Amino acid sequence: WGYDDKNGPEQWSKLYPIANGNNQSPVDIKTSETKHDTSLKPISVSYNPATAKEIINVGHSFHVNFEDNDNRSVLKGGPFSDSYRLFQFHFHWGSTNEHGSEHTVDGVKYSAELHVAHWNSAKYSSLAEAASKADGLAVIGVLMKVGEANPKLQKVLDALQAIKTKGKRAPFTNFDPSTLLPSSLDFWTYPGSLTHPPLYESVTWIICKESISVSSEQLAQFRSLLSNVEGDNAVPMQHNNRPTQPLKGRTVRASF
Ligand SMILES: [Zn+2]
Repeated sequence: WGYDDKNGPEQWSKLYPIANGNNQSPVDIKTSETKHDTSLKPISVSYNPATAKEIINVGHSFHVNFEDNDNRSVLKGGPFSDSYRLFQFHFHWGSTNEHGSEHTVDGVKYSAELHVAHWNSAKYSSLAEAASKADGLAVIGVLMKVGEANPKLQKVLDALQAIKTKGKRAPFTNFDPSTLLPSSLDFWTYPGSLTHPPLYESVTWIICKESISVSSEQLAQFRSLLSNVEGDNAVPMQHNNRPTQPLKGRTVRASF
């Protein structure tokens, strides 16, 4: 599978039938249809920079992984009763500044999106077990609006030159991803899924109301990563965002 015309999102249903499920992500958040909930508590994140471990080029994107053997880095509050353990963060982008984000707000598309993923360590023993459970994963999504350069993305961007081609990986340590989140943590939440195969409907999404910035040049750095293996003709990672999917009766709740 991929994001190309032949094996792209529109064709994923052939190999992964759940792509046409009733809890698929991303979605378009229509603010006039969101339901306020006083039951929702503020989001609380506490990450230990010592848990940062490695950065990897996976062909269609790049991931920054964290050690998840204990609860040194966790997410709590919001619609959760259990604490979720941080395990990875990555981004999605488009071919030009005009698109790139996965989620949209009132039909508006942004240039990129940051995803910070966690798994339920209170109920499960590992990521593999939790990934298929309805309450197994929690992902924070932050919309990235093109504008001024974001200095907080510096360490991440400077690391790409060491993992330019598919399969390359390198140590990525002493980093706290909470520094990438917006100043305000007001959010929207809804029951969804992984945005790429296997597309499991096991994700409770936390979408931030406030966006963070990114410059046109920083976006160019994401797009310059290569999807081919070392030695082959270079093929830039042009885009990796999935189109929004039908809400199918789900309700998006707002913490504000
Ligand atoms: Zn993602």
